[PDB]
Amino acid sequence: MAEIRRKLVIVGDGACGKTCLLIVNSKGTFPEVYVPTVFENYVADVEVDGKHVELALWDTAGQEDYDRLRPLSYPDSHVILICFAIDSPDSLDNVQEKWISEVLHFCQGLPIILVGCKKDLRHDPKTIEELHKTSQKPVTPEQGEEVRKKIGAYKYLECSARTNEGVREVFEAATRAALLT
Ligand SMILES: Nc1nc2c(ncn2[C@@H]2O[C@H](COP(=O)(O)OP(=O)(O)O)[C@@H](O)[C@H]2O)c(=O)[nH]1
Ligand SMILES: [Mg+2]
Repeated sequence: MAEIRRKLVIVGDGACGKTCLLIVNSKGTFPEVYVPTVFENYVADVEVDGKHVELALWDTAGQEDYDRLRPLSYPDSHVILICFAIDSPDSLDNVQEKWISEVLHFCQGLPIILVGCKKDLRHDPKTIEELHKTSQKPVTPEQGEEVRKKIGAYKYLECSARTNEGVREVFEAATRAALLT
């Protein structure tokens, strides 16, 4: 009749898992071989709280000219996902140092969901050994929440595209936030 439509943009450091998160949500299977730099614009059907919502998914990047093109993704958004990877504390530090200022510049007043990706790596032995070489460790859930509070984000959620853990909750949270906007 007239489906409810909302727009989502997802941003965050390169290789933090944005495109795979979109693919798993949309297509349902983790891509083991070919991953595009950005997912195709796609409209997701999200069932939340008894409503069918169409959520347009806008993927972004920074390599090449994608940084320059990124601002063209923000207009008329309803919800922003700022992502980092749990196996990369550097990518969490970039949330405050780079991403929040960008998002607030272009999307003042929109709800932001902070998303910790690659949850499956939190106890992964190779990840733990790699990070021990620079006296680092995986991001903890508390660390993610503390960043959420610092940036005024609407919610903090963790997920793993590889195991699919927490993916539905991400998009259900984002849709609920978008419906308020
Ligand atoms: N272990 C693990 N690896 C992931 C996950 N999501 C993405 N990857 C890997 O991380 C890399 C970057 O993923 P991608 O979605 O392209 O990151 P983007 O640059 O943020 O779009 C790829 O090698 C993926 O296979 C995840 O949930 N867990
Ligand atoms: Mg990508």
